[PDB]
Amino acid sequence: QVLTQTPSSVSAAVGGTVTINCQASQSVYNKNYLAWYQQKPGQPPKRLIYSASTLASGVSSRFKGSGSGTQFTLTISDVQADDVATYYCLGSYDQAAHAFGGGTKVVVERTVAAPSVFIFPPSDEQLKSGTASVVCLLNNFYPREAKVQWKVDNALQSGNSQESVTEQDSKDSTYSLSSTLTLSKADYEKHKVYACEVTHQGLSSPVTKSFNRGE
Amino acid sequence: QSVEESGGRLVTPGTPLTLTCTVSGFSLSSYPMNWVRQAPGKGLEWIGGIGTSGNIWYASWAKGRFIISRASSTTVDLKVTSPTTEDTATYFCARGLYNDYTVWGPGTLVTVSSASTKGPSVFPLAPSSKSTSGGTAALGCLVKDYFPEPVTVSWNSGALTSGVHTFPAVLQSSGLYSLSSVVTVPSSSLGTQTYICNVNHKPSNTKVDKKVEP
Amino acid sequence: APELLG
Repeated sequence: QVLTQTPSSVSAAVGGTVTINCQASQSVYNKNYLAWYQQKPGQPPKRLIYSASTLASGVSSRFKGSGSGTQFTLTISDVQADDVATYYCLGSYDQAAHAFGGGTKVVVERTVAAPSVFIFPPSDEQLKSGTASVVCLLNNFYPREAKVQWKVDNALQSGNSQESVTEQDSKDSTYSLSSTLTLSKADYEKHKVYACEVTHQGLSSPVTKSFNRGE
Repeated sequence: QSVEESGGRLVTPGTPLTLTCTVSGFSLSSYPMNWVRQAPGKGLEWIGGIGTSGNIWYASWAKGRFIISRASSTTVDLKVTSPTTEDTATYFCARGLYNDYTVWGPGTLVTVSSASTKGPSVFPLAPSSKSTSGGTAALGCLVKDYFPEPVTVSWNSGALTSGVHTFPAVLQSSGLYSLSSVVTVPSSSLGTQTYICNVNHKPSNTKVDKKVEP
Repeated sequence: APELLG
């Protein structure tokens, strides 16, 4: 079985409604062998609906299943900030072999928020081991798209930085990002100024947080 | 009624791996058992499952790569004969999959890599009185160079949860993981309140409590 | 074959 969910992502404000689609290649068993699962980050999948429309035990009535045969839909009324998750449909043609859809990510909408930028020098304890990790935090912003550029004495850094963004917050519906600039002890103490330029929608100009080595 | 997976570990590519599903509170013979997996940041995939009679089914791609059977009166196994890097995933076992009698296990993490297990180094991301965004200080810990996943990080033995952000780990070019955990706290309490991050990497038995101060 | 697995 091949089930396809389109689109891959759907959005709503805290309180709105989203529609998650699921098309099968051919008709599922008895025209209604289709279940919906919810997976929040870290947790195992939570079964919400089965038999196309039947709510699972204890699941809210906000989740509505509808469809038959090949086309199906998961509607989520009154979206909570807590609904940030990936939803998968589950289908079968002969009731034995199952298949999950690609998943649909649920983005909770909110007003734009510029990131709070913080820069962190490498600890003297790390420098003892012979490496220098310079971290730059962008805290609680929306939407997700953000850009970080490192500069060491006005020299653009490239290839030596990795970043990580958290999932959409379950309460404030913001994102956060941490960029790590990794140098050797040799290269770190040959320069002075370490800057972190942040570009974001909520910002009018690219804000820079920086520090001087040995100060 | 509950299930649990066992056997999740670091395996080298090509070496046979066997995962086990132990059940409790119900007969293994009464309900059908399924195996599902999930690569990091990817979607759920049904591998296969066994019915009440004993017959076994697999997904189209999983034919040959996976072998499922009952190994005990209380167990169901999943042997991957020649593991590859593509098989790195959290493997789930579940009673059923569809009906209301469905119960999943917590999942077991398989890392297919030829790399060795390694403990993290914990460093502080120290704050300052003069780099604070509007009466709000940010502090944290950098958990660097460990393998494999996962590591857990709490603050103040779980007593600090508000404003804490534990970032997803990044796989470095060295093949080692590295993550940070940050927390925004009152700036006036930087001198009066203590902030400790609790790092635990169970694959290496590394438990570290790190105080972060300005 | 086949039979209910879910």
